[PDB]
Amino acid sequence: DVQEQFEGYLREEVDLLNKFEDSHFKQLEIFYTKSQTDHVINKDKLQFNALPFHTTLYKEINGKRVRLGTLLNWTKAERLDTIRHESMIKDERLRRLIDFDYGWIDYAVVLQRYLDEGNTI
Amino acid sequence: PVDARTLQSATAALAADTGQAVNRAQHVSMLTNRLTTANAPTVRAITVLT
Amino acid sequence: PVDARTLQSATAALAADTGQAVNRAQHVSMLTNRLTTANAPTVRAITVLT
Amino acid sequence: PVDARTLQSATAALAADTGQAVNRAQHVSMLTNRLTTANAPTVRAITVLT
Amino acid sequence: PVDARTLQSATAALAADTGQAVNRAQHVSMLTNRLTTANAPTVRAITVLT
Amino acid sequence: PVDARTLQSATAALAADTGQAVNRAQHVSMLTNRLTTANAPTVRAITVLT
Amino acid sequence: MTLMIRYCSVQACMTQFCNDMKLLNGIRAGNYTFIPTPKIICAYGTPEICLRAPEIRSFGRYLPIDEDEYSVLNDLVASLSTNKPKMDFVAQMFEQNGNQVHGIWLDHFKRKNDVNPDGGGIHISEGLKRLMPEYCERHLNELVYKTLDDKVIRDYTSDIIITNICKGKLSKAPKLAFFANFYLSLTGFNGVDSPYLTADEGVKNVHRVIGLSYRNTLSTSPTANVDRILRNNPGSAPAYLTGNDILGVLSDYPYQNWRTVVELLDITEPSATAIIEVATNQMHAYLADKDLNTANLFDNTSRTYDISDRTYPKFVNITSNLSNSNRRGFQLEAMKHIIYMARRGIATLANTHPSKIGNTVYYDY
Amino acid sequence: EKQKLDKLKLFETSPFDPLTIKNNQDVVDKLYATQSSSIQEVVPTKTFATELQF
Amino acid sequence: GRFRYRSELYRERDVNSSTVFKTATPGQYRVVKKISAKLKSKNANIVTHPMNFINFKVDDLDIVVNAGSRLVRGTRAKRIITPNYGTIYAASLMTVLPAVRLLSSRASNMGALSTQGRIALPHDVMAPQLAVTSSDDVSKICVAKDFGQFDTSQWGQISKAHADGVRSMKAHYSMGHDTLVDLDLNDASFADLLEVTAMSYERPLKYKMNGLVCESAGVKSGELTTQTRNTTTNISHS
Repeated sequence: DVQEQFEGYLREEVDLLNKFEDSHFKQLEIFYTKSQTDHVINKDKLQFNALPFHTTLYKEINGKRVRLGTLLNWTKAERLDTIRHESMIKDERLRRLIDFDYGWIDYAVVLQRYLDEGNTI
Repeated sequence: PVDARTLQSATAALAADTGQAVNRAQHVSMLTNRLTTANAPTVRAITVLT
Repeated sequence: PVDARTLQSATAALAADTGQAVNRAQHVSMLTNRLTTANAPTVRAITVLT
Repeated sequence: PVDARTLQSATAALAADTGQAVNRAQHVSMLTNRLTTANAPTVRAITVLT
Repeated sequence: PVDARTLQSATAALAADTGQAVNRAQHVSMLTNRLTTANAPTVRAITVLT
Repeated sequence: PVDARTLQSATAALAADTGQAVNRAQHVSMLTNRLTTANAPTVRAITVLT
Repeated sequence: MTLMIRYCSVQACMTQFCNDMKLLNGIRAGNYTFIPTPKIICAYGTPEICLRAPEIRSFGRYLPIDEDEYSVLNDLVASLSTNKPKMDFVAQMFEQNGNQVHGIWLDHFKRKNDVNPDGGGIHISEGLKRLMPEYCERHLNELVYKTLDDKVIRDYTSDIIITNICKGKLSKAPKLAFFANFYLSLTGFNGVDSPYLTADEGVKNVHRVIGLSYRNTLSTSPTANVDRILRNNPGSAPAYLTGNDILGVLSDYPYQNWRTVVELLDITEPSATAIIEVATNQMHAYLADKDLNTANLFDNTSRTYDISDRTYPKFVNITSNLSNSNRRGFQLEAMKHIIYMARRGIATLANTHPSKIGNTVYYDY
Repeated sequence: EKQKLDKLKLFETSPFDPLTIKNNQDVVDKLYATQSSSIQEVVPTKTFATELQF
Repeated sequence: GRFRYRSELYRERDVNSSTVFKTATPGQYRVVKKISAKLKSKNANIVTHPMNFINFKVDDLDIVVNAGSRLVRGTRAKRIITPNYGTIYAASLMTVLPAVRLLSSRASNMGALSTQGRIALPHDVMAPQLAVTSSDDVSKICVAKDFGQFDTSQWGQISKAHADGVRSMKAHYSMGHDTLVDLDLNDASFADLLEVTAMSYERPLKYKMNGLVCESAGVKSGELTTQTRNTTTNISHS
């Protein structure tokens, strides 16, 4: 009955792979906003513009669709102010961090939640 | 229920017994190119009936 | 009309009787490599005419 | 303890004395394909006991 | 002026008669690999001059 | 100083006479495998000393 | 992988690896960015791995992924890497700057074996024409221009990837060299307990089931063997020829004509016969790793395992008559299943045929 | 469950195994196309070789 | 040169007269990148300029070569890499490389206290020690030695000893000169190459980086030669 155990272990491997991919997509859903469109690689026709800031590229094969990945168009950066922006940053300490280099913006707003938790360093 | 030797093993034994090569066409290849065990139970039942 | 039967079975026997090798030059392959059935209806009518 | 010698030196002579083809199937392949040294210490212990 | 006749017809006949094999090595390969018609006009005229 | 002539011509003559094949194991391969001319000058000196 | 052999378990190392994957920059081109699916690990071209057994490379093929899903993943990963930008860069550099090789290397690399370049009239492929002496000079220039590395080639590669992906053009993945389903049965232990006390439980279990490897018994890559043969006999083959190029051009042609090939590469007999023997016995290793650049892969944990001729008879049962290269390839294929099973402390024997094909019939040997 | 049964019956419906299929295919692939025209006139075609060996 | 390629990926705003050009196609642009770089790698320099590697003048023993710096993980001392000059490199390839290749090659059925045996997989390399440290037998002892700052010890007498050991092989090669002379690599007798390698071994060599120039008379950290000299010194010590 070793063969059946081997087959079950491979099936568990497939389940783990699916869970791992889903977790990766869910985690990337917070750094950039929720995916706005599902663009089919072959069926749909797009002219490389009018594509939203975050798109999920899928491919269709034999009546089924698979998840190729994610596309980010940096021209439509306005969506990113939904999650990170200078407007929400209020505490005087992080303004200088924002001015030094904008790259910290995300972390900055995260820090503010800690500051809005009442705890001060 | 039956216990049978693998068809591939017997084919290997026969190929070694004769001279069987994949480069050159031979009669042993014709013999061993259509060995099917799919209808074995039917022939077994026919043998018992005979 | 004629019965459409492939020449695969006949040509397999020809390769078996006279050993045909993939890596060797033989006279038998000269016959097989130029077996064309394209002009069969013309030859058929000639046979009737004769 | 015993010396460590690759089987290729001895197998090369066996292949040359007979005729070994990478495509044909012969009896020499059957002998060489199943050459195992994994159980050497056990057989060596058997030889001394005998 | 001279006609254009390919050497493929004659070379195939030579290969068939000598049993040329791609894997093996024979003397018939030492003749076909040196078959060059580059200097035919020179040897053609030397034939006439003799 | 010595001349530098490639032994490809000699090898081809040896290969054709023995009918050496890529896919078999022959004694000619073992002679051919280990034709090392790296230690030639030392052997040349030994020959003169004798 | 090298972490897992020392102080790190599969749970911790795999969590670290997943978090490392989640933060990768992604393909950036122009003002667009592509983040491909993380399921490219199991695809061909990347190390095909199962998460619970990461040591076994190229094991993702046997997983019960859907055939269409696996096919599309293979095309995706194949398209993720292209060689067109480097060729274009080299071609334009050659057209703009001209020849760069010295005349001494031009005259030294000349045909010496006195063999017709036309060959036996056989089909001279692109690689053979690249490596043949009469066309050496251009080839040499390419090497010079393959030396130069700059941002622009990888920006162009990213742009090509983006355009090809979005337009719907997926590169067709190359076929797999070896693939066979092996059916397992129970058997006994062979190995000895692992001196690696700190290592993870799976690796120690594998050491207990199969055993530990040694430098004498460790397998050697075919490219290294061809390089050793070429270096030990200078003057027999042109100096520019490397083991990788000869192995590739041999893998393109059928073996029946291999000898003719080594005659067109101007390889003298001592190197020629040895190269032919190495290709005959060790083509499986080259074909298995043909599509993956293993320059950055030093699988220490995979190397610690004893996968050699000493453990093949006790764990693999192949009865069919096959050539040495195919036999060794299928032996590694079976060893993959053996290692995956042995990671859990169960010793198994692989066979090429199921034990019970029918509810009535039972097979042996 | 039917797919596993079909794959298993494939083993018994023919005397070959994927190992032997690969071994046989390693012999005739690219063999006919590589040779010259004259030799091509005196060797079997690839489809012919596959028909003979299978 | 200038590398040009067609991109359908940028935007209209990004179009500037320097890099990206608006083309006939409404959405397709042409991006050019101006490159000017030196082929500093060993192989490209070998093919392009071999006269530097082949021809050797005495003065090349006095010229300076750029050094490299490699930081290491941890707080260990920074490593300095001092490559040899091209002519000296060719001489080392001709003469000293066989010794290194023989040292690196260890095969089965050889004694432990052999030239190859004395000098990857941690368990196999440390196997004798692993067996000794777990054994009822107490006669066997493990002794471990680490040598540091031995370059000062490498300075002076033992560098000349290495040079003399290399020179000792010149008695087997006939043609030779009393002193160092300018030579052609493919015409020079092996004695001249051995003598030039000995001079490179024993003479101090000059290296520069960050505007600092220093001379070394010890191991010199020359590639393909450190391992042999260090292991010979350690063997003598033992």
